[PDB]
Amino acid sequence: ALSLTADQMVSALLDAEPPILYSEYDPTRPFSEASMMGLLTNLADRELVHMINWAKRVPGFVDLTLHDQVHLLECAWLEILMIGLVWRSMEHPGKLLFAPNLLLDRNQGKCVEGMVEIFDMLLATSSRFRMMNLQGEEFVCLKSIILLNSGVYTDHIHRVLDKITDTLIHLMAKAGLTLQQQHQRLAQLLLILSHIRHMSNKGMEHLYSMKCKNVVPLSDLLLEMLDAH
Amino acid sequence: LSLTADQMVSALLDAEPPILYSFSEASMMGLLTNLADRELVHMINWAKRVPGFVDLTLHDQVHLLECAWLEILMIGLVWRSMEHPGKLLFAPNLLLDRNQGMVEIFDMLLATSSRFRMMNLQGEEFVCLKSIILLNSGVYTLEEKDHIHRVLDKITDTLIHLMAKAGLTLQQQHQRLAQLLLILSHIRHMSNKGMEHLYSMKCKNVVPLSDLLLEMLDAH
Amino acid sequence: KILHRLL
Amino acid sequence: HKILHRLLQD
Ligand SMILES: Oc1cccc(CNc2nc(Cl)nc3scc(-c4ccccc4)c23)c1
Ligand SMILES: Oc1cccc(CNc2nc(Cl)nc3scc(-c4ccccc4)c23)c1
Repeated sequence: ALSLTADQMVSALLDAEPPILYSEYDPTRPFSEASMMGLLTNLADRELVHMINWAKRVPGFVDLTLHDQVHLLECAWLEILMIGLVWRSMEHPGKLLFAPNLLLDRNQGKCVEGMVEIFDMLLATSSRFRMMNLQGEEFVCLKSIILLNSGVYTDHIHRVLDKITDTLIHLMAKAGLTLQQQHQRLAQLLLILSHIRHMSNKGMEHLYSMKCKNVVPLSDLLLEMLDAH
Repeated sequence: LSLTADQMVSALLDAEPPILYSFSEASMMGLLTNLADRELVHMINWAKRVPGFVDLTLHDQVHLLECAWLEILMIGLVWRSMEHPGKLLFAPNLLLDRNQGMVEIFDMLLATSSRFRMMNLQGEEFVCLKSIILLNSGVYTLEEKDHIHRVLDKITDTLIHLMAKAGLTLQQQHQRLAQLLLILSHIRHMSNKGMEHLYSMKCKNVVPLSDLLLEMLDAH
Repeated sequence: KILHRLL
Repeated sequence: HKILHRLLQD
Protein backbone atom coordinates (compact mmCIF):
# COMPACT_ATOMS: atom_id res chain seq x y z
CA ALA A 1 0.00 0.00 0.00
CA LEU A 2 2.62 2.50 1.19
CA SER A 3 5.16 0.22 -0.66
CA LEU A 4 3.43 0.66 -4.06
CA THR A 5 5.11 2.80 -6.67
CA ALA A 6 3.08 5.46 -8.45
CA ASP A 7 2.73 3.30 -11.57
CA GLN A 8 1.59 0.36 -9.44
CA MET A 9 -0.87 2.67 -7.65
CA VAL A 10 -2.38 3.73 -10.99
CA SER A 11 -2.51 0.18 -12.39
CA ALA A 12 -4.26 -1.16 -9.29
CA LEU A 13 -6.83 1.67 -9.34
CA LEU A 14 -7.51 1.24 -13.06
CA ASP A 15 -8.00 -2.53 -12.70
CA ALA A 16 -10.41 -1.94 -9.77
CA GLU A 17 -12.79 0.24 -11.81
CA PRO A 18 -16.42 -0.94 -11.47
CA PRO A 19 -18.47 -1.70 -14.60
CA ILE A 20 -20.96 0.68 -16.15
CA LEU A 21 -24.42 -0.62 -15.33
CA TYR A 22 -27.71 -0.27 -17.24
CA SER A 23 -30.86 1.25 -15.76
CA GLU A 24 -34.33 -0.42 -15.73
CA TYR A 25 -35.52 2.36 -18.14
CA ASP A 26 -38.80 1.32 -19.73
CA PRO A 27 -39.22 3.18 -23.06
CA THR A 28 -42.86 2.04 -23.43
CA ARG A 29 -44.18 4.53 -20.87
CA PRO A 30 -43.67 8.26 -20.23
CA PHE A 31 -41.63 9.46 -17.28
CA SER A 32 -43.25 10.51 -14.04
CA GLU A 33 -41.54 12.01 -11.00
CA ALA A 34 -41.87 8.63 -9.28
CA SER A 35 -40.68 6.55 -12.22
CA MET A 36 -37.69 8.81 -12.85
CA MET A 37 -36.57 8.73 -9.19
CA GLY A 38 -37.29 4.99 -9.26
CA LEU A 39 -34.72 4.56 -12.03
CA LEU A 40 -32.05 6.59 -10.26
CA THR A 41 -32.49 4.90 -6.86
CA ASN A 42 -32.57 1.44 -8.48
CA LEU A 43 -29.36 2.24 -10.39
CA ALA A 44 -27.59 3.73 -7.36
CA ASP A 45 -28.55 0.63 -5.38
CA ARG A 46 -27.03 -1.75 -7.91
CA GLU A 47 -23.95 0.49 -8.25
CA LEU A 48 -23.37 0.40 -4.48
CA VAL A 49 -22.71 -3.33 -4.55
CA HIS A 50 -19.96 -2.83 -7.14
CA MET A 51 -18.73 0.17 -5.12
CA ILE A 52 -18.06 -2.09 -2.16
CA ASN A 53 -15.97 -4.46 -4.31
CA TRP A 54 -14.05 -1.48 -5.67
CA ALA A 55 -13.41 0.05 -2.22
CA LYS A 56 -11.90 -3.25 -1.05
CA ARG A 57 -9.42 -2.88 -3.94
CA VAL A 58 -8.40 0.71 -3.08
CA PRO A 59 -4.94 0.28 -1.47
CA GLY A 60 -5.02 0.72 2.29
CA PHE A 61 -8.81 0.30 2.59
CA VAL A 62 -8.81 -3.38 3.59
CA ASP A 63 -6.34 -2.55 6.39
CA LEU A 64 -9.11 -0.68 8.23
CA THR A 65 -11.54 -2.23 10.70
CA LEU A 66 -15.00 -3.13 9.39
CA HIS A 67 -16.50 -0.23 11.37
CA ASP A 68 -14.09 2.26 9.81
CA GLN A 69 -14.77 0.84 6.35
CA VAL A 70 -18.53 1.26 6.94
CA HIS A 71 -18.06 4.86 8.12
CA LEU A 72 -15.98 5.91 5.09
CA LEU A 73 -18.45 4.40 2.61
CA GLU A 74 -21.44 5.82 4.49
CA CYS A 75 -19.88 9.24 4.26
CA ALA A 76 -18.60 9.13 0.65
CA TRP A 77 -20.95 6.86 -1.33
CA LEU A 78 -22.97 9.59 -3.07
CA GLU A 79 -19.91 11.72 -3.81
CA ILE A 80 -18.43 8.60 -5.43
CA LEU A 81 -21.55 7.91 -7.50
CA MET A 82 -21.58 11.55 -8.58
CA ILE A 83 -17.93 11.83 -9.55
CA GLY A 84 -18.45 8.63 -11.54
CA LEU A 85 -21.51 10.12 -13.27
CA VAL A 86 -19.68 13.36 -14.11
CA TRP A 87 -16.72 11.36 -15.45
CA ARG A 88 -18.79 9.25 -17.80
CA SER A 89 -20.82 12.29 -18.93
CA MET A 90 -17.64 14.14 -19.98
CA GLU A 91 -18.06 13.32 -23.67
CA HIS A 92 -21.76 14.30 -23.70
CA PRO A 93 -21.90 18.09 -23.30
CA GLY A 94 -25.23 19.18 -21.86
CA LYS A 95 -26.23 15.68 -20.76
CA LEU A 96 -25.79 13.28 -17.87
CA LEU A 97 -25.09 9.67 -18.79
CA PHE A 98 -26.69 8.02 -15.76
CA ALA A 99 -26.53 4.79 -17.77
CA PRO A 100 -25.98 3.91 -21.44
CA ASN A 101 -29.77 3.63 -21.80
CA LEU A 102 -30.46 6.67 -19.56
CA LEU A 103 -28.79 9.74 -21.11
CA LEU A 104 -30.72 12.80 -19.97
CA ASP A 105 -30.69 16.55 -20.56
CA ARG A 106 -31.75 19.11 -17.97
CA ASN A 107 -35.25 19.41 -19.45
CA GLN A 108 -35.81 15.78 -18.50
CA GLY A 109 -34.51 16.46 -15.00
CA LYS A 110 -37.27 19.03 -14.41
CA CYS A 111 -39.61 16.03 -14.16
CA VAL A 112 -38.51 15.52 -10.52
CA GLU A 113 -39.07 18.39 -8.10
CA GLY A 114 -35.75 19.80 -6.91
CA MET A 115 -33.70 17.69 -9.35
CA VAL A 116 -32.70 20.23 -12.01
CA GLU A 117 -30.78 22.23 -9.40
CA ILE A 118 -28.51 19.22 -8.78
CA PHE A 119 -28.54 18.33 -12.49
CA ASP A 120 -27.13 21.80 -13.30
CA MET A 121 -24.23 21.43 -10.82
CA LEU A 122 -23.31 18.00 -12.20
CA LEU A 123 -23.35 19.37 -15.75
CA ALA A 124 -21.08 22.20 -14.64
CA THR A 125 -18.64 19.80 -13.00
CA SER A 126 -18.62 17.69 -16.14
CA SER A 127 -17.86 20.80 -18.22
CA ARG A 128 -15.06 21.71 -15.78
CA PHE A 129 -13.49 18.25 -16.17
CA ARG A 130 -13.77 18.52 -19.96
CA MET A 131 -12.03 21.89 -20.17
CA MET A 132 -9.28 20.70 -17.83
CA ASN A 133 -8.96 17.53 -19.96
CA LEU A 134 -9.18 15.28 -16.90
CA GLN A 135 -7.43 11.97 -17.59
CA GLY A 136 -8.74 8.58 -16.49
CA GLU A 137 -5.64 8.08 -14.34
CA GLU A 138 -6.33 11.34 -12.53
CA PHE A 139 -10.02 10.48 -12.18
CA VAL A 140 -9.36 7.19 -10.39
CA CYS A 141 -6.96 8.93 -7.98
CA LEU A 142 -9.59 11.58 -7.17
CA LYS A 143 -12.27 8.97 -6.59
CA SER A 144 -10.04 7.08 -4.15
CA ILE A 145 -9.19 10.35 -2.37
CA ILE A 146 -12.92 10.92 -1.81
CA LEU A 147 -13.33 7.43 -0.33
CA LEU A 148 -10.48 7.91 2.13
CA ASN A 149 -10.86 11.64 2.90
CA SER A 150 -14.58 12.44 3.21
CA GLY A 151 -15.16 10.49 6.41
CA VAL A 152 -11.62 10.75 7.79
CA TYR A 153 -12.07 13.74 10.12
CA THR A 154 -15.11 12.02 11.63
CA ASP A 155 -2.29 8.42 10.56
CA HIS A 156 -2.52 5.38 8.30
CA ILE A 157 -5.26 6.92 6.13
CA HIS A 158 -3.27 10.13 5.84
CA ARG A 159 -0.13 8.26 4.78
CA VAL A 160 -2.17 6.57 2.04
CA LEU A 161 -3.70 9.90 0.99
CA ASP A 162 -0.13 11.30 0.72
CA LYS A 163 0.83 8.41 -1.57
CA ILE A 164 -2.13 9.28 -3.81
CA THR A 165 -0.95 12.91 -3.91
CA ASP A 166 2.50 11.65 -4.94
CA THR A 167 0.81 9.61 -7.67
CA LEU A 168 -1.13 12.61 -9.00
CA ILE A 169 2.07 14.67 -9.22
CA HIS A 170 3.88 11.78 -10.92
CA LEU A 171 1.12 11.54 -13.54
CA MET A 172 1.30 15.28 -14.17
CA ALA A 173 5.09 15.39 -14.53
CA LYS A 174 4.93 12.32 -16.78
CA ALA A 175 2.52 14.29 -18.99
CA GLY A 176 5.03 17.15 -19.30
CA LEU A 177 3.54 19.72 -16.94
CA THR A 178 6.08 22.15 -15.51
CA LEU A 179 6.72 22.12 -11.77
CA GLN A 180 4.49 25.19 -11.27
CA GLN A 181 1.78 23.69 -13.50
CA GLN A 182 1.88 20.55 -11.37
CA HIS A 183 0.95 22.21 -8.10
CA GLN A 184 -1.59 24.47 -9.84
CA ARG A 185 -3.41 21.54 -11.43
CA LEU A 186 -3.24 19.53 -8.19
CA ALA A 187 -4.99 22.43 -6.43
CA GLN A 188 -7.56 22.86 -9.23
CA LEU A 189 -8.47 19.15 -9.05
CA LEU A 190 -8.68 19.03 -5.25
CA LEU A 191 -10.84 22.16 -5.13
CA ILE A 192 -13.41 20.39 -7.35
CA LEU A 193 -13.82 17.86 -4.51
CA SER A 194 -15.33 20.64 -2.41
CA HIS A 195 -18.01 21.10 -5.08
CA ILE A 196 -18.59 17.33 -5.23
CA ARG A 197 -19.16 17.35 -1.43
CA HIS A 198 -21.65 20.17 -1.96
CA MET A 199 -23.57 18.27 -4.65
CA SER A 200 -23.58 15.10 -2.54
CA ASN A 201 -25.11 17.02 0.41
CA LYS A 202 -27.83 18.45 -1.89
CA GLY A 203 -28.56 15.00 -3.34
CA MET A 204 -28.74 13.47 0.12
CA GLU A 205 -31.26 16.13 1.20
CA HIS A 206 -33.14 15.47 -2.05
CA LEU A 207 -33.20 11.70 -1.46
CA TYR A 208 -34.43 12.30 2.07
CA SER A 209 -37.33 14.40 0.80
CA MET A 210 -38.23 11.71 -1.73
CA LYS A 211 -38.38 9.14 1.09
CA CYS A 212 -40.35 11.43 3.39
CA LYS A 213 -42.99 12.17 0.75
CA ASN A 214 -43.33 8.47 -0.23
CA VAL A 215 -42.33 9.24 -3.82
CA VAL A 216 -40.32 6.01 -4.26
CA PRO A 217 -39.51 3.03 -2.06
CA LEU A 218 -35.85 2.86 -1.10
CA SER A 219 -33.99 -0.42 -0.69
CA ASP A 220 -32.89 -1.46 2.79
CA LEU A 221 -29.31 -0.59 1.86
CA LEU A 222 -30.21 2.89 0.50
CA LEU A 223 -32.31 3.49 3.62
CA GLU A 224 -29.36 2.70 5.90
CA MET A 225 -27.00 4.83 3.79
CA LEU A 226 -29.41 7.76 3.97
CA ASP A 227 -29.90 7.16 7.66
CA ALA A 228 -26.16 7.50 8.39
CA HIS A 229 -26.42 11.12 7.19
CA LEU B 1 -1.82 39.12 -10.39
CA SER B 2 1.27 41.31 -10.13
CA LEU B 3 1.87 40.91 -6.39
CA THR B 4 4.79 38.82 -5.25
CA ALA B 5 4.07 35.89 -2.94
CA ASP B 6 5.29 37.88 0.08
CA GLN B 7 3.16 40.82 -1.08
CA MET B 8 0.13 38.51 -1.37
CA VAL B 9 0.75 37.25 2.19
CA SER B 10 1.14 40.72 3.73
CA ALA B 11 -1.96 42.02 1.93
CA LEU B 12 -4.05 39.14 3.30
CA LEU B 13 -2.56 39.49 6.79
CA ASP B 14 -3.32 43.23 6.79
CA ALA B 15 -6.97 42.61 5.81
CA GLU B 16 -7.67 40.18 8.68
CA PRO B 17 -10.95 41.02 10.47
CA PRO B 18 -10.92 41.68 14.22
CA ILE B 19 -12.05 39.15 16.78
CA LEU B 20 -15.45 40.17 18.19
CA TYR B 21 -17.07 39.63 21.59
CA SER B 22 -20.47 38.14 22.33
CA PHE B 23 -27.49 29.57 29.15
CA SER B 24 -30.67 28.42 27.40
CA GLU B 25 -31.20 26.82 24.00
CA ALA B 26 -32.76 30.01 22.64
CA SER B 27 -30.23 32.29 24.33
CA MET B 28 -27.16 30.45 23.11
CA MET B 29 -28.17 30.51 19.46
CA GLY B 30 -29.15 34.11 20.04
CA LEU B 31 -25.51 34.67 20.93
CA LEU B 32 -24.17 32.66 17.97
CA THR B 33 -26.43 34.34 15.40
CA ASN B 34 -25.85 37.80 16.88
CA LEU B 35 -22.10 37.13 16.70
CA ALA B 36 -22.31 35.78 13.15
CA ASP B 37 -24.24 38.86 12.01
CA ARG B 38 -21.58 41.24 13.36
CA GLU B 39 -18.78 39.16 11.84
CA LEU B 40 -20.45 39.21 8.42
CA VAL B 41 -20.18 43.00 8.24
CA HIS B 42 -16.43 42.73 8.83
CA MET B 43 -16.21 39.83 6.33
CA ILE B 44 -17.54 42.08 3.58
CA ASN B 45 -14.74 44.59 4.17
CA TRP B 46 -12.19 41.79 4.25
CA ALA B 47 -13.41 40.26 0.98
CA LYS B 48 -12.99 43.62 -0.67
CA ARG B 49 -9.30 43.50 0.31
CA VAL B 50 -8.66 39.96 -1.02
CA PRO B 51 -6.57 40.72 -4.13
CA GLY B 52 -8.63 40.29 -7.28
CA PHE B 53 -12.05 40.36 -5.59
CA VAL B 54 -12.80 43.99 -6.46
CA ASP B 55 -11.98 43.19 -10.11
CA LEU B 56 -15.18 41.11 -10.19
CA THR B 57 -18.63 42.45 -10.92
CA LEU B 58 -20.87 43.35 -8.01
CA HIS B 59 -23.21 40.46 -8.93
CA ASP B 60 -20.31 38.01 -8.84
CA GLN B 61 -19.03 39.40 -5.52
CA VAL B 62 -22.52 38.93 -4.02
CA HIS B 63 -22.80 35.37 -5.31
CA LEU B 64 -19.38 34.38 -3.95
CA LEU B 65 -20.06 35.79 -0.47
CA GLU B 66 -23.58 34.31 -0.40
CA CYS B 67 -22.11 30.86 -1.09
CA ALA B 68 -19.02 31.08 1.10
CA TRP B 69 -19.95 33.17 4.15
CA LEU B 70 -20.60 30.32 6.61
CA GLU B 71 -17.55 28.39 5.38
CA ILE B 72 -15.48 31.50 6.11
CA LEU B 73 -17.03 32.01 9.57
CA MET B 74 -16.36 28.37 10.30
CA ILE B 75 -12.70 28.27 9.25
CA GLY B 76 -12.17 31.45 11.29
CA LEU B 77 -13.79 29.80 14.31
CA VAL B 78 -11.61 26.69 13.87
CA TRP B 79 -8.48 28.86 13.51
CA ARG B 80 -9.00 30.78 16.73
CA SER B 81 -10.09 27.59 18.57
CA MET B 82 -6.91 25.81 17.56
CA GLU B 83 -4.93 26.52 20.71
CA HIS B 84 -7.93 25.41 22.84
CA PRO B 85 -8.05 21.62 22.44
CA GLY B 86 -11.57 20.28 22.87
CA LYS B 87 -13.19 23.71 22.86
CA LEU B 88 -14.51 26.27 20.39
CA LEU B 89 -13.62 29.92 20.99
CA PHE B 90 -16.67 31.56 19.45
CA ALA B 91 -15.57 34.73 21.23
CA PRO B 92 -12.89 35.48 23.85
CA ASN B 93 -15.74 35.58 26.37
CA LEU B 94 -17.62 32.69 24.74
CA LEU B 95 -15.45 29.57 25.00
CA LEU B 96 -17.52 26.38 24.81
CA ASP B 97 -16.95 22.68 25.21
CA ARG B 98 -19.02 20.09 23.38
CA ASN B 99 -21.22 19.33 26.39
CA GLN B 100 -22.59 22.86 26.15
CA GLY B 101 -23.75 22.08 22.59
CA MET B 102 -25.63 21.42 17.22
CA VAL B 103 -23.29 18.85 18.71
CA GLU B 104 -22.90 17.12 15.32
CA ILE B 105 -21.60 20.39 13.90
CA PHE B 106 -19.63 21.13 17.09
CA ASP B 107 -17.78 17.79 16.77
CA MET B 108 -16.94 18.47 13.12
CA LEU B 109 -15.47 21.88 13.98
CA LEU B 110 -13.46 20.35 16.85
CA ALA B 111 -12.05 17.65 14.58
CA THR B 112 -11.03 20.34 12.08
CA SER B 113 -9.30 22.30 14.85
CA SER B 114 -7.42 19.16 15.87
CA ARG B 115 -6.38 18.61 12.26
CA PHE B 116 -5.01 22.15 12.02
CA ARG B 117 -3.16 21.57 15.31
CA MET B 118 -1.87 18.23 14.00
CA MET B 119 -0.47 19.87 10.89
CA ASN B 120 0.65 23.01 12.82
CA LEU B 121 -1.24 25.26 10.39
CA GLN B 122 0.43 28.66 10.13
CA GLY B 123 -1.29 32.04 10.12
CA GLU B 124 0.02 32.79 6.62
CA GLU B 125 -1.40 29.49 5.34
CA PHE B 126 -4.71 30.18 7.09
CA VAL B 127 -5.29 33.50 5.32
CA CYS B 128 -4.56 31.86 1.95
CA LEU B 129 -7.05 29.08 2.72
CA LYS B 130 -9.75 31.59 3.65
CA SER B 131 -9.26 33.49 0.36
CA ILE B 132 -9.43 30.19 -1.58
CA ILE B 133 -12.79 29.40 0.07
CA LEU B 134 -14.13 32.82 -0.94
CA LEU B 135 -13.07 32.49 -4.58
CA ASN B 136 -13.76 28.75 -5.01
CA SER B 137 -17.02 28.02 -3.30
CA GLY B 138 -19.36 29.60 -5.84
CA VAL B 139 -17.19 29.63 -8.97
CA TYR B 140 -18.96 26.51 -10.39
CA THR B 141 -22.48 27.90 -9.80
CA LEU B 142 -16.28 32.96 -19.28
CA GLU B 143 -13.80 35.81 -18.85
CA GLU B 144 -14.83 36.28 -15.20
CA LYS B 145 -14.33 32.58 -14.44
CA ASP B 146 -10.84 32.70 -15.95
CA HIS B 147 -9.98 35.67 -13.74
CA ILE B 148 -11.14 33.84 -10.60
CA HIS B 149 -9.11 30.81 -11.66
CA ARG B 150 -6.03 32.95 -12.38
CA VAL B 151 -6.29 34.47 -8.88
CA LEU B 152 -6.86 30.99 -7.43
CA ASP B 153 -3.60 29.81 -9.09
CA LYS B 154 -1.78 32.81 -7.58
CA ILE B 155 -2.88 31.81 -4.07
CA THR B 156 -1.74 28.25 -4.74
CA ASP B 157 1.64 29.65 -5.79
CA THR B 158 1.62 31.67 -2.55
CA LEU B 159 0.87 28.58 -0.43
CA ILE B 160 3.70 26.69 -2.13
CA HIS B 161 6.03 29.66 -1.63
CA LEU B 162 5.30 29.63 2.09
CA MET B 163 6.05 25.91 2.33
CA ALA B 164 9.28 26.21 0.35
CA LYS B 165 10.31 29.10 2.59
CA ALA B 166 9.64 26.87 5.61
CA GLY B 167 12.18 24.31 4.31
CA LEU B 168 9.78 21.65 2.97
CA THR B 169 10.97 19.39 0.17
CA LEU B 170 9.08 19.41 -3.13
CA GLN B 171 7.36 16.16 -2.15
CA GLN B 172 6.42 17.59 1.25
CA GLN B 173 5.13 20.80 -0.34
CA HIS B 174 2.77 18.94 -2.67
CA GLN B 175 1.56 16.63 0.13
CA ARG B 176 0.88 19.48 2.55
CA LEU B 177 -0.84 21.51 -0.18
CA ALA B 178 -3.15 18.54 -0.84
CA GLN B 179 -3.75 18.01 2.89
CA LEU B 180 -4.86 21.62 3.30
CA LEU B 181 -7.19 21.67 0.29
CA LEU B 182 -8.86 18.41 1.35
CA ILE B 183 -9.82 20.05 4.66
CA LEU B 184 -11.85 22.49 2.51
CA SER B 185 -14.15 19.60 1.55
CA HIS B 186 -14.85 19.07 5.27
CA ILE B 187 -15.45 22.81 5.69
CA ARG B 188 -17.94 22.73 2.81
CA HIS B 189 -19.68 19.80 4.54
CA MET B 190 -19.95 21.68 7.85
CA SER B 191 -21.26 24.82 6.18
CA ASN B 192 -23.92 22.73 4.42
CA LYS B 193 -24.97 21.26 7.80
CA GLY B 194 -24.91 24.71 9.42
CA MET B 195 -27.14 26.24 6.71
CA GLU B 196 -29.69 23.49 7.32
CA HIS B 197 -29.56 24.23 11.04
CA LEU B 198 -29.97 27.96 10.36
CA TYR B 199 -32.95 27.20 8.12
CA SER B 200 -34.63 25.24 10.90
CA MET B 201 -34.07 28.15 13.28
CA LYS B 202 -35.81 30.56 10.91
CA CYS B 203 -38.75 28.17 10.60
CA LYS B 204 -39.06 27.80 14.38
CA ASN B 205 -39.07 31.64 14.67
CA VAL B 206 -37.79 31.69 18.26
CA VAL B 207 -34.19 32.89 17.83
CA PRO B 208 -34.00 36.46 16.42
CA LEU B 209 -32.20 36.49 13.05
CA SER B 210 -31.00 39.72 11.45
CA ASP B 211 -32.30 40.91 8.10
CA LEU B 212 -28.81 40.27 6.71
CA LEU B 213 -28.64 36.64 7.89
CA LEU B 214 -32.18 36.03 6.64
CA GLU B 215 -31.09 37.15 3.17
CA MET B 216 -28.01 34.89 3.33
CA LEU B 217 -30.31 31.87 3.96
CA ASP B 218 -32.61 32.96 1.16
CA ALA B 219 -29.68 32.75 -1.25
CA HIS B 220 -29.06 29.13 -0.24
CA LYS C 1 -30.24 43.26 -1.17
CA ILE C 2 -28.37 44.22 2.02
CA LEU C 3 -25.21 42.50 0.77
CA HIS C 4 -25.37 44.64 -2.40
CA ARG C 5 -25.48 47.90 -0.42
CA LEU C 6 -22.83 46.60 1.99
CA LEU C 7 -20.40 45.83 -0.85
CA HIS D 1 -25.72 -5.47 11.73
CA LYS D 2 -25.81 -2.87 8.95
CA ILE D 3 -26.41 -4.22 5.45
CA LEU D 4 -23.16 -2.50 4.49
CA HIS D 5 -21.26 -4.32 7.23
CA ARG D 6 -22.36 -7.69 5.81
CA LEU D 7 -21.70 -6.74 2.17
CA LEU D 8 -18.15 -5.68 3.03
CA GLN D 9 -17.56 -9.31 4.08
CA ASP D 10 -19.07 -11.20 1.13
O1 LIG E 1 -24.31 6.88 -10.53
C1 LIG E 1 -25.50 7.50 -10.20
C2 LIG E 1 -26.63 6.81 -10.22
C3 LIG E 1 -27.94 7.48 -9.88
C4 LIG E 1 -27.96 8.76 -9.55
C5 LIG E 1 -26.65 9.55 -9.53
C6 LIG E 1 -26.65 11.04 -9.15
N1 LIG E 1 -27.79 11.23 -8.28
C7 LIG E 1 -28.67 12.32 -8.62
N2 LIG E 1 -28.42 13.03 -9.72
C8 LIG E 1 -29.26 14.04 -9.99
CL1 LIG E 1 -29.03 15.00 -11.45
N3 LIG E 1 -30.30 14.43 -9.28
C9 LIG E 1 -30.53 13.73 -8.22
S1 LIG E 1 -31.90 14.15 -7.16
C10 LIG E 1 -31.43 12.80 -6.13
C11 LIG E 1 -30.30 12.16 -6.59
C12 LIG E 1 -29.85 10.93 -5.84
C13 LIG E 1 -30.13 9.80 -6.49
C14 LIG E 1 -29.82 8.43 -5.93
C15 LIG E 1 -29.27 8.37 -4.72
C16 LIG E 1 -28.99 9.66 -3.96
C17 LIG E 1 -29.27 10.86 -4.45
C18 LIG E 1 -29.74 12.64 -7.82
C19 LIG E 1 -25.51 8.97 -9.83
O1 LIG F 1 -17.71 32.75 13.61
C1 LIG F 1 -18.88 32.08 14.03
C2 LIG F 1 -19.77 32.70 14.78
C3 LIG F 1 -21.03 31.97 15.22
C4 LIG F 1 -21.22 30.71 14.87
C5 LIG F 1 -20.18 30.00 13.99
C6 LIG F 1 -20.41 28.56 13.56
N1 LIG F 1 -21.83 28.35 13.62
C7 LIG F 1 -22.32 27.19 14.32
N2 LIG F 1 -21.48 26.47 15.07
C8 LIG F 1 -21.99 25.39 15.68
CL1 LIG F 1 -20.93 24.39 16.71
N3 LIG F 1 -23.25 24.96 15.62
C9 LIG F 1 -24.06 25.67 14.90
S1 LIG F 1 -25.79 25.25 14.70
C10 LIG F 1 -25.96 26.66 13.68
C11 LIG F 1 -24.79 27.33 13.51
C12 LIG F 1 -24.83 28.60 12.70
C13 LIG F 1 -24.61 29.71 13.40
C14 LIG F 1 -24.67 31.08 12.74
C15 LIG F 1 -24.97 31.13 11.46
C16 LIG F 1 -25.24 29.86 10.67
C17 LIG F 1 -25.21 28.67 11.24
C18 LIG F 1 -23.64 26.82 14.20
C19 LIG F 1 -19.11 30.63 13.62
